[PDB]
Amino acid sequence: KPGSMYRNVRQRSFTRRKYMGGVPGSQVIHYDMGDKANTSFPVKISLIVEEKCQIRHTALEAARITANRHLVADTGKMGFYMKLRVYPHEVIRENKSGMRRAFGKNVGTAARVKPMQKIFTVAVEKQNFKAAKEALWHAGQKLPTPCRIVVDEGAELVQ
Amino acid sequence: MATGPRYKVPFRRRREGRTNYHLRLKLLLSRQDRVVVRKSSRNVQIQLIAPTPDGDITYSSAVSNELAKYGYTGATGNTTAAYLTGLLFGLKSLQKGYEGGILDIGLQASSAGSRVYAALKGVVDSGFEIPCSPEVFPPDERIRGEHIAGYREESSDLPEQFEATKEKIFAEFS
Amino acid sequence: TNSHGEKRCTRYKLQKTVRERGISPVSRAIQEFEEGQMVHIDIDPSVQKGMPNPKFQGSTGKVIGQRGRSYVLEVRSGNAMKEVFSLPQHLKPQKY
Amino acid sequence: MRTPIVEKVIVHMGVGESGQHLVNAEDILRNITGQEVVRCFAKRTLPAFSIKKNEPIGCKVTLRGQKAQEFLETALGIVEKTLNRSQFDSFGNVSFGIEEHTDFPGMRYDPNIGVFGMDVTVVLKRPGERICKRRIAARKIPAGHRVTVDDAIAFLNESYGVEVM
RNA sequence: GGGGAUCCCUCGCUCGCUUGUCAAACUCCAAACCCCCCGUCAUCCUAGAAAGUCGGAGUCCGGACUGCUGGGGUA
RNA sequence: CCUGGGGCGGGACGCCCUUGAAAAGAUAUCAAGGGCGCGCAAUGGUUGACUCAAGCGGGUCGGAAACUCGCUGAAGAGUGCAAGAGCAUAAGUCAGCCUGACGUUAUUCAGCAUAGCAGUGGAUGACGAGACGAAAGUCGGCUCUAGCGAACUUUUGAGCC
RNA sequence: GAGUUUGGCGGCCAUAGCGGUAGGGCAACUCCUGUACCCAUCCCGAACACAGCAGAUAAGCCUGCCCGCGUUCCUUACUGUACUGAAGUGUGCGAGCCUUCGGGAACUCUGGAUCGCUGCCAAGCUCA
Ligand SMILES: [Mg+2]
Ligand SMILES: [Mg+2]
Ligand SMILES: [Mg+2]
Repeated sequence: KPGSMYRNVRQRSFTRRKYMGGVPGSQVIHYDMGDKANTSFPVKISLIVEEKCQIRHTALEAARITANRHLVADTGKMGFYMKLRVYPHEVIRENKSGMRRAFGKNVGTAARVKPMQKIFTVAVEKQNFKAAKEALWHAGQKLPTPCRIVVDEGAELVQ
Repeated sequence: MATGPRYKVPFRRRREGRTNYHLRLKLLLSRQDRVVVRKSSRNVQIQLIAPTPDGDITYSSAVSNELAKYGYTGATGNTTAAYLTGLLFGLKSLQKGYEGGILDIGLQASSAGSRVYAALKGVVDSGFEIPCSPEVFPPDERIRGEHIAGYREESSDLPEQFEATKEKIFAEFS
Repeated sequence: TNSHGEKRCTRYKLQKTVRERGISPVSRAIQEFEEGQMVHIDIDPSVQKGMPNPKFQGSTGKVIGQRGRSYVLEVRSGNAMKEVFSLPQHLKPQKY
Repeated sequence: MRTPIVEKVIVHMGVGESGQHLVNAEDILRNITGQEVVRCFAKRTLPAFSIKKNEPIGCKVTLRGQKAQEFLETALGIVEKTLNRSQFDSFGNVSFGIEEHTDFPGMRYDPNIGVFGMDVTVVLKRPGERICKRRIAARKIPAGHRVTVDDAIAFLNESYGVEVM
């Protein structure tokens, strides 16, 4: 289905596993990227959201893939630590008769967000800051909401 | 056993382990006084207690140590001491103004021939009204001097002392 | 279909606070009321008997009389007067 | 006033199944111990061991005092009164489960009986146990009042010469 | 518990300390509206409050706007 | 008959619990999760004695599958059956003694907020007889909320017209 | 007649619980000594019951202390933030959000407190 079919937040949440049935799995495999064992990156930037919405897991997977490729290509395999944050807990249902017993059935999973809520986070050195911004800008292109980039730690270093 | 905020701690008199609240709830439904017959080893205690929102007011409280004035120079932990204490308590409470109530033995075994039922005998014989049955009342054969016969035959000066203390109890409270 | 019994929608209404479960205080059961003495309805779940319908939760009635170990109350629902029987364990005086 | 006196000794007698072995188990127990015993039931049905729910499975007794002392000295002489640390526990509770029964003094051999395994345990405590068990004001013993393994072996060797390996 | 005769040893599920997300049928917490009762002010009231008794009906095809992220539904 | 036209499918056509339902009460859809049209002379009443689930340490092939001893253990168990609520000197486990799973009768509450509506149920009582228990007290079945039907007609019970 | 100590029955029901530590028993409680009797064990005088002199403050109980977990309270910031009652010709393509008057958190943060308060009666005493 199209992206805008399930993107607005108009109705209550629907997430209790034990009551619904037959929720399909997910594609996102790993939520931590890069050098997990390192903890000495002085710059910590992140991608934030400007509006409430629902993000499908497929969009998150595409954004993660593109950011991974860019960061590994330019910064290096050991020069960063990316970490996705929001996990998809919501469930999406698509009716499939007419309006007779129109209640839908599970077709997917989505992750609700909130304004100014961090989605991604990348830590790098001082020399690979522009590459980090370049990587995080492409990832927000696959995402269903307007997105801005905020440098959380080491702002005085970069700025 | 407080390990978290959900843990439930019992009441203070339950942590002490010296009360039973279900029995207390059953007893207060009588709308009438209670007779408390708590015992120990060196003596026995009797008292009349009534409830109130603040505490438990008490009107009469007689203890077996009070026989020393009369002349009960025998053991204070025997059945006959309990009978004497109950008798003088009954006379004292009758003259005070209170007459009746309920027997309350607390967390103690209710077995015939016990010292608690000896005190009950002493209460009932004095005119202090109380609901009960006679079958648990200890026979006077042990009441007089004969529950210590088999190990203290050298000490059988009991019955005359019992009679003297009984007549002096009658004399003071009459 | 939804049922319309006598205990519907009382999941949280008839619950006890976490540091309240067990045997309730016994002095609350021996409180005695007189005529024309305003009281509050506060149902204690621990006691199974003599419980008014939980729709009268949180209402204030005045005592009218006694029938055994239960007082007769006079509660207003909407614009009517309803007479409700309740043991003194579920009631609670009004502090003036 | 703070010496670790033996509390009581429980002579468990399992059989693995009820019947004649159970019955003559209680028989030999009352011959060896001088007081009757009581059967123990099950908790469920386990066909693998061939048991059933609420079926009698063993025996037990709770002799104490001079009976406990005599049984202690007897079974200590039987097994050389030398205890290793396997059975031994944090509170000096030995659990040595010897199997052959005819080695007891006064147990005449029987072709049918032959052998019936048992186990002997001792419970050590310090003076003052009313507090944790009396109906009125039932408290719990504090840690400093609790018994220790080394003092247990010291008591055993001083009162019976019960060597511990 | 799965991988390849001392189960040569790998070790997922699981249990604890730290990090990152959740809940309509979760809650150690916890509002603003709202409801019963008491006192006070204020309005109505002997040109008749509250309550009660009797006569005559129409009505049980509704619709829309502003809030409730209302429920359902791609809308 | 209901019915996002009718049909087909189903019964949202009687009863019980949680959410929707917006912190008093009420509140719809072929809305979501569901269950019931029963079982028990003990799986019932009362008194007495106790504490359950799960771990840790020990014992003989009683194997990581048995029973027992010690420790931690406000409940993580059990309470006939759905969901929700209740329960620790107990509403749970076992033993003793019993049949209140009694005859008759009045109000009030909900079904059916406010605000009319059977039958029929549930809470207080009253009369007459009992069980258990020292007594207080508890007992109008099985902890609370489901397990059911008017008039007319036939049959059965006590005594009368 | 005021106070202290001990004992019993209680109200609020963790500010009272968990753990740790140093002191006390003269009067009182307890531990504590046995089984003639009433009483008891699904076996056991373990418990309950009875009979009670010895020794002991090692335990219960009492007094002092400890921030080490849990609970309750105050203060600094987060913050008048999130949420919200009333009115609005205020604003967005839309799902939404903004201005004025009135209410107002939760967690987390810096620093401190909390190792119970209290009613009735009796006994030994301690005064005038
Ligand atoms: Mg019409
Ligand atoms: Mg308009
Ligand atoms: Mg039709």
